[PDB]
Amino acid sequence: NKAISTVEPHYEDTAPAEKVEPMMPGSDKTPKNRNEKLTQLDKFRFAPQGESLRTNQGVKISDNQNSLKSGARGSTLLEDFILREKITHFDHERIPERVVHARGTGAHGYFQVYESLASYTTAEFLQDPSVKTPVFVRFSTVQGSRGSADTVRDIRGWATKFYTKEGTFDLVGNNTPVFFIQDAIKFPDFVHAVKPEPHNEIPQGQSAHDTFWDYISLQPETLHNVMWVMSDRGIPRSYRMMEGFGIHTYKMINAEGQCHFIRFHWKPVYGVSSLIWDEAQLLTGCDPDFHRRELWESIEAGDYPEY
Amino acid sequence: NKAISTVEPHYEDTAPAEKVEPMMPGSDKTPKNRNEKLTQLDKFRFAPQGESLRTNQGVKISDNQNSLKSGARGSTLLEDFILREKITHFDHERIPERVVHARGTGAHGYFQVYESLASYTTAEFLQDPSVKTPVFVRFSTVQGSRGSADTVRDIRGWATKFYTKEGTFDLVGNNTPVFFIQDAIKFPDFVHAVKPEPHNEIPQGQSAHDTFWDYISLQPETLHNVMWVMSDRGIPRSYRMMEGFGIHTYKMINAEGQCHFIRFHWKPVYGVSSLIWDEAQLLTGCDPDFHRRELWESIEAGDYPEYELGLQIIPEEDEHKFDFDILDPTKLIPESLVPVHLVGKMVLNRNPDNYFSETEQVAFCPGNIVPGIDFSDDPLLQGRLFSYIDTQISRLGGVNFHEIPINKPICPFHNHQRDGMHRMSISGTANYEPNSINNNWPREAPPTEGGFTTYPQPVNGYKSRKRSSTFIDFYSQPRLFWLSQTKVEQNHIVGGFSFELGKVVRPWIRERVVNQLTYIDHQLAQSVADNLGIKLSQEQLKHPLPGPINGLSKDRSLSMYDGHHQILKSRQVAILAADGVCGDAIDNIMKTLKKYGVHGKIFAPHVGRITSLQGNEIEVNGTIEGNPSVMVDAVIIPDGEDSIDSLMKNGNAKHYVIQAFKHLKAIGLQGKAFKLYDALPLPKPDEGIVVGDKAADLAEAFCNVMRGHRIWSRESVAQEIAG
Amino acid sequence: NKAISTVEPHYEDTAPAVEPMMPGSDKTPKNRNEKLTQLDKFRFAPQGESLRTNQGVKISDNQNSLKSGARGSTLLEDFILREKITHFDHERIPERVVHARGTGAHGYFQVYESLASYTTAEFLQDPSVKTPVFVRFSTVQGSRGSADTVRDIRGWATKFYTKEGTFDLVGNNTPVFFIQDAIKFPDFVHAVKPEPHNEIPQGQSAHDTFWDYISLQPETLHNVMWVMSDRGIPRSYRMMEGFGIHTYKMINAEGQCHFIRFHWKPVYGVSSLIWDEAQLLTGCDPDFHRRELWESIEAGDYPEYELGLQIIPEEDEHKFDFDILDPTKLIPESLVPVHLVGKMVLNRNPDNYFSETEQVAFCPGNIVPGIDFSDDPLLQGRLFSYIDTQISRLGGVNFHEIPINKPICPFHNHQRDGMHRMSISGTANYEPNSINNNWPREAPPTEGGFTTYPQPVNGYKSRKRSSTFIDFYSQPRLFWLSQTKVEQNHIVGGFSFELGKVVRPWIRERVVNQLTYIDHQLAQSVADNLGIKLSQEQLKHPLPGPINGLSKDRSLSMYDGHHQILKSRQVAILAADGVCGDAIDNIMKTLKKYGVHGKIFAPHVGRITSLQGNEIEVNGTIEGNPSVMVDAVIIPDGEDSIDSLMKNGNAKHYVIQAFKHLKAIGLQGKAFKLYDALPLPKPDEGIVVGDKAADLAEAFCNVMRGHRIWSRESVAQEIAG
Amino acid sequence: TQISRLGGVNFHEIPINKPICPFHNHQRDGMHRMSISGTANYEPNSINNNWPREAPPTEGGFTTYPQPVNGYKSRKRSSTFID
Amino acid sequence: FYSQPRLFWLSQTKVEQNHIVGGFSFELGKVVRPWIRERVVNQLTYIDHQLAQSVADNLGIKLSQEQLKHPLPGPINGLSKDRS
Ligand code: HEM
Ligand code: HEM
Ligand code: HEM
Repeated sequence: NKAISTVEPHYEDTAPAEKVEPMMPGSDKTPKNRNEKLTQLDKFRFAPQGESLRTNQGVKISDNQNSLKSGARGSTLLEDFILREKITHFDHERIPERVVHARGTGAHGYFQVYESLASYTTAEFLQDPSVKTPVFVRFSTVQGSRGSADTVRDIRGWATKFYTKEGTFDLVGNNTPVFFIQDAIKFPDFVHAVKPEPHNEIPQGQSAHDTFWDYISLQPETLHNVMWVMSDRGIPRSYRMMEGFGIHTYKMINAEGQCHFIRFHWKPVYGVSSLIWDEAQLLTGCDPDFHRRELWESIEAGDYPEY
Repeated sequence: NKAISTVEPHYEDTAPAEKVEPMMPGSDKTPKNRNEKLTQLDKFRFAPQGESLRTNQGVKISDNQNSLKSGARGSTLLEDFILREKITHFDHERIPERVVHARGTGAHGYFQVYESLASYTTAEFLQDPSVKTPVFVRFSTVQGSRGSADTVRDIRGWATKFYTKEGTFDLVGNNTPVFFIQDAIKFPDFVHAVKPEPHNEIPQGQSAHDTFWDYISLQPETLHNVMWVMSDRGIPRSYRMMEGFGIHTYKMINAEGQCHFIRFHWKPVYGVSSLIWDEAQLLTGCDPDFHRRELWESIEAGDYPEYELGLQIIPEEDEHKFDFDILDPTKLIPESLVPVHLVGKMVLNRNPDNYFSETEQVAFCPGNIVPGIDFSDDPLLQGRLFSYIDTQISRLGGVNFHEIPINKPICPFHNHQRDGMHRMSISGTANYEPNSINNNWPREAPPTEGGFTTYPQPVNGYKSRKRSSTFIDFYSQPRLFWLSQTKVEQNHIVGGFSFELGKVVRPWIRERVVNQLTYIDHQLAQSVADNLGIKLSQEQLKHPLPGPINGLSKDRSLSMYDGHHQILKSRQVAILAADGVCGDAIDNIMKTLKKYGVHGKIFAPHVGRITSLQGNEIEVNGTIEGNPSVMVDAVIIPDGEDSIDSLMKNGNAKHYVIQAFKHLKAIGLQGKAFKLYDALPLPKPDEGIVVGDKAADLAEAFCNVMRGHRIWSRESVAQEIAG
Repeated sequence: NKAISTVEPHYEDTAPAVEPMMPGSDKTPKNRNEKLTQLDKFRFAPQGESLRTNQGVKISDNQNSLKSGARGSTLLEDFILREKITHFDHERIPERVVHARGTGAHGYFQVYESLASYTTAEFLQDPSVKTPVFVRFSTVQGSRGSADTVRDIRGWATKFYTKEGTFDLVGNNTPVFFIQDAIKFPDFVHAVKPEPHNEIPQGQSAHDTFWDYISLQPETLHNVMWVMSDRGIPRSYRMMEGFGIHTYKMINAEGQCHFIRFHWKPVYGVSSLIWDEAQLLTGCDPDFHRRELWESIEAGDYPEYELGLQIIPEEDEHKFDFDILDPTKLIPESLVPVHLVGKMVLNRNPDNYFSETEQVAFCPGNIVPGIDFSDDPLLQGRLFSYIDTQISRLGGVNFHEIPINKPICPFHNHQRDGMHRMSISGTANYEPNSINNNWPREAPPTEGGFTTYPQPVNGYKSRKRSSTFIDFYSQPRLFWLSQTKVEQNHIVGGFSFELGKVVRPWIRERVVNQLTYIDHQLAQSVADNLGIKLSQEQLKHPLPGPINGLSKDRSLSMYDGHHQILKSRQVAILAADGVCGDAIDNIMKTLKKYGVHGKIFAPHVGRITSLQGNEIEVNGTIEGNPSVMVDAVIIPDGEDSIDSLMKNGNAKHYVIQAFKHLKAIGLQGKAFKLYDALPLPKPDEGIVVGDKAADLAEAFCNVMRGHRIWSRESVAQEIAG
Repeated sequence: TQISRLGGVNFHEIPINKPICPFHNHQRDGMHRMSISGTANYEPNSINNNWPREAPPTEGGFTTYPQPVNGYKSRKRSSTFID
Repeated sequence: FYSQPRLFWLSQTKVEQNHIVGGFSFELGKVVRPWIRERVVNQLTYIDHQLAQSVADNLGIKLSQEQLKHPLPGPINGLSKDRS
């Protein structure tokens, strides 16, 4: 019988004969969407088709269903290096989540300047419109851990990694033009206040708790961005439909050595739109992955985020 | 200048000088609940009252508001060591989450044995009823990451650490009596399949996706535990209202060397109660911390989680007398065959002071046994014994995690082990055995002196990788489970399969799962097929069904609602009121509810106080907006002309009643409040709708209705209601 | 049956029916301090205790894995075995990236009189307070298994556990460093560390990449001169000086800033090995300095040092011919004298090397109120580095909860979590809060809250070496000119031996070229040793002038400028069976009268028999304790002893070697026969010959006061030993 | 031991440690994951037709030789070792 | 601390202003300690008087005459609201 076969090594095909479309790796769905960075990554990709299942040392595995035992009903033997390698790796899959912005989602793309900005900066990636500068973007919330829901009321992070010829440039901004605090020495204090409270780790994904508003009430410098996050800016409809801001003033230095003060903005081509609070709360219940899913499906459908 | 003063060193008071209750550390709210483990933890606690803010080196900080800069408007200097120490620590706060059961909640308590079990085991913590064994317990889901929601559809994990005098005993279980797979080597496969998918990490806290069901349809050993989690068992109302199971067969050894096969159980004193799926999902939206908050507040309210420890006890010679292998962890032992003997009680009565120090860092492992208990040849259990110590090497930073205060035993623990990261103990004697330079101390302990010995089980066979033929039985117990369910319980099972499969994109996976169901029961298979648009073939409804199990076709204990009790105490009730409410009715409703250990919470259109028609002020627990009906077990609306009319202009308030209705809950209406029920497209009051005018008498009959848990007979008409 | 029992559980006593080195709690429990008392809670006493797993479960059989039969397969269910091996597998943590090789001890510090005039620091306020310390001494290049007596800078880190904070004085045994700006530190270290292809050489700067970097970075030459000198090979950590190097600030209660440089001056004098001797010692006792310090604490010859300060008023910062903020410059004690302000005693060895010495964490950013930083660009980069390194070395940001690292004063703040969090907090984790009335609270400066001295800051954001830093040869020249002639020779010896092991000849010529800018005699001597012809232009390179009218400074010379203490030194007494017993007694009693330790080395261990028939306990064999491990050698009379030693190549070689290492050798009676039979020149001032043992030993002790017979060095180079 | 010495369970991806033959399986993640996987991470699977696949022993899939095992679970030194 | 919050508030449409009011009221309605809600509402009287009143209404907080007369910040370089 074939019930016996399911607990024996599986040497035969499992896909059905015949062989609306599911989310899949970007390599399977958009292999023609290319840039230099993606090409650099190709050499770390696998093609398992036809390949034998192996240990990390390259050793072919004949039986992925059973530990090695003293007989078919016996005690598991310490000499099952295959079991122990398989379980060891699994036991250590996890790495720490980001201390803020733990919950996030990412995509590849490219950046082009419109025309040389040589009047303001020598930055290579801002000189030649013909350059296709690879980017990778991670959108995120702020307060919640990596399993928390997408459509919470929160600031959204927006981090863009520009892989330029003269260096990697990161623009690590948010979806509002200001921040809560003025000096970095207060960041742990502010983060601790907004995070789940230390005794019980409640609440997840929400600033609606005593310690956050205790801090606000005692630190009025926070009122401006609080205004922002209590608006509907704090519940965007999609990462494709929010603005982005470096928040800080930087400096651009041109080839003459003239400095301009500069502030970075992203303006979405698909506009700026938000949920309403009740719908945003209900979405955390029925699709905690909504923004992550939306971005992934939008790219798969050719509704490419453009900013 | 008061705006300026906020950004300057704060040397003055901040609390309001007067100096209902917020949740708090357990030391603040229940200091009188004590045990030996908690006392041990006291040496690591702090009382900052009156203390200077300092660096980790003990240097007093004068100005916690500003970095050190070249001027008030300059660049930050590298020499600001206070800044960097503060930000460094912050930057490295997070440690890896558990690889499974990442989302969890813990509590302290104690266990007591009812009377010595010395006839069955030498286990110290089971020999003396006068002892109070400290415990720590972590409840958890399985699939979600640490920030995922509580009331998902998932197995619940249940880990109890017994701090015994002869060692720390870890009982590491779940809330269903079986597991999905038979051999440890499949565990990463099964977990990878249920976890979010690796390309996009979707979905969170949900088995309703392709890879999980794909694995299921190809590994029919999983069908029994899938049945449990598709049932309402997969959505418990409370960690206090769920059953617990060690799952595996263990051995107990008594002082004469006789061996009994055992299985561990927890039976809740507060009964076994579940949510219904629609309610659970909505609850992930409006309180993702529901279970965790509920456990924390029940302990602060003195509704202490209580559970009885049970043992099924099989003498060694009855091992092969069953119609399944008791070494098979996909099989349960029917309670009608082998009764659960209640041998003790555990009470969780004290919350942690710091969730990370205690709940995040605690480490359980099934390997952590004590003399008197031993392992069986359960091939899942055997592989478990390796993983828990291994995983903790990176989760908790090395091999010294037993020195983290919550993990410390409360008995001595001398050995020759040394070093490792974050070594806290200081050893000044010989680090090898045997030694003569310290007269070979610490010394091996003979068995008659309580030294651990393995029971000399016979071992015969050939080295092999092969599933035991006594294990090839994937369908008999899924059928036993299904036949044991009431019809309402079977419908929720069918609903679980249908909702989950409906999110599976690849049709052939759905087809193959339904196919598996045709080997468990034909009604089950057919009903799931219809919800999925699958026409079953004639041959599939001809698929042979498994026979009975040691004379059993069903087992009442397998059914939640026909087989276990519902308890009123600890439940929550929303009292819907606005300004102008009858003050007397609120008084008498609140008092009647509490007479039965039921908590009434007033929800109004605003927080603070509402004024009664008598002109008295009533403290409000929260807004109706903020506390929707899925958060309570039942709803009551008192009288008051101006309160009822306010609520009839409130879509939230009206939806409260429609939703509570659709979720089969008790609804109590006093006086004019019935005009609010009449205006909704809800039918004539059923047996779970209670109307009257005397508020005390109404509250009494209401409480009596809430004893049914849910109004199941209402399930059919609630399907048409638009909410 | 008895062989059978050795592989069965051990339930019975194994203890049997001068002394070894032991943990401090065993050997000096009466020497205590506040920090040692704090550590007691973490100490264990397994006497009478069962062997147990880490979870508290007693173990019955620590001899066997759980198997499928006595001859079977080991079972995965053996959790006892797997927990034991697992802990073993993860014992090792990363070694320090520099100063990996080190040794630690507890003690205390006392200020002589309040320094309130210059600083508010609490541990410098009250002469009656005993402030606990922990000190780690180290070399710099080698990894943790490398040898003690290499040629290297020595690190010197003192953790003061004060009532208002833990203060770390992280210094070296020389007053300058090799580089000026922290950014160069990884370049310099990579150059000195073993070369990256072959990881050769261990514990030596004598290789191409180090001298390559020296040759391109003349700022390094000052400290190179120190390490090429005999300062690079201290006799003992008890007998070197110590320096914080950087200029720090000291703030008093008025807010007045004094510039400050820290010093340790050893009570036991400043003494060094000689190169050939040092190198041999890495061979026969790679733990020499650790053992000697451990044993000096157990002997009672407790390490003692006086803390010194050079004190410079703020308005004098720019009055020197060098930047006091330049870490390659020292402040000559002839210009700015060192005021001795307090005393450190090291009086307790640890119980567990790993728990205490290995895990201790120092950082120069660990200051306390009353002290502040200067703009020394080396020191500024150091402040970042120490905390950051400890993140991976000690596994996270809670290393301060490791018991050796804990302050003894309170340490409340709002920090939380991190790996292996010991503390359990229950109050508000953010400031400002009201839910806990904002405790813990900021402390006003007048209450001890740390504040930074408001130094002015004027300039432009730039990457530039200060022009006042560009002086590379004047202090090397001053240090050269301050050495005695024997010390200059050993400097020349240091450079020539090291450059001798450089393969690429252009590196050696480039270093010699640098030397021609310091002193022409030095360059010429090194060049001759390396077969290098110096051009005439090189011989004529211009030499720097005096520094604030100074061309020598006596304090820069070990032997002309510092004292040599007889107390605590070690003397080998060579003797076999048949030795004169009264001679030994008389030598011993005399040595002891001056605090010197006599060690009997014999051809076998146990006891030897004297010609008077008495038994004498032996300290070790001659072959096991060669002459490089002692300060001097004495040979008592006794016909059978002498005859035994003359048949012993090692015993004969013991005398030849000690001679060549310029050490005092005492010979009683027939013992001179042994010296006379050897290929040695006639006795000199350091060969004490006598017939009376007591007399001979008194004279022998007097010769030891000189440390070495420097005048012997010329003929020593012709000795075949 | 190598989990802490080499920083986690992907030390096989450090170049000197890499094998020179293929090595597909369903392991994933862990600290410093270099390789980028894009197929099903569980076995059995149907969405990628169960590749990578177990290999029959006659194809070179590892197998333990079926040595007989007979004894009692016990911690004991074999008498034949006592020499 | 208040000019830019006020500038943000006055640049919002009426709907957007109501949603901002809902944000504070919903969030502050899960705050258990009453003095925290009252202090937050007290900060809002330095931003806009209506905003403070609408939110204090939803929290059962009676504003005082002293509070309802709290000074409001002036325009920002002539600007009182910005469409962006
Ligand atoms: C100007 C306001 C700030 C903005 C807009 C901002 C933005 C972000 C964003 C978007 C991320 C997530 C990057 C990712 O996807 O991986 C992030 C991470 C982080 N930020 Fe901030 N941040 C700000 C302020 C701060 C401050 C003051 C600190 C503390 C000094 C801080 C520390 C961090 C840390 C530690 C992370 C985690 C980085 C990682 O693990 O990779 N940020 N920030
Ligand atoms: C009998 C079926 C099993 C049950 C009932 C069970 C139960 C649990 C529970 C309750 C936890 C969470 C404990 C806590 O921290 O609160 C847990 C964690 C874990 N289990 Fe299982 N498990 C089972 C099977 C397995 C298997 C087969 C493996 C793999 C060998 C495994 C590996 C793990 C690991 C690695 C953890 C995380 C431990 C940690 O991080 O501390 N379990 N299990
Ligand atoms: C005046 C120059 C310096 C002196 C006197 C000095 C002294 C020392 C000493 C004595 C130690 C060993 C401490 C112990 O026993 O644990 C040490 C360690 C160390 N130093 Fe330096 N150092 C100097 C310059 C530097 C610089 C420029 C850096 C790099 C910025 C640096 C980085 C380190 C590091 C990373 C350690 C290892 C710390 C640890 O692992 O605990 N130091 N230093």
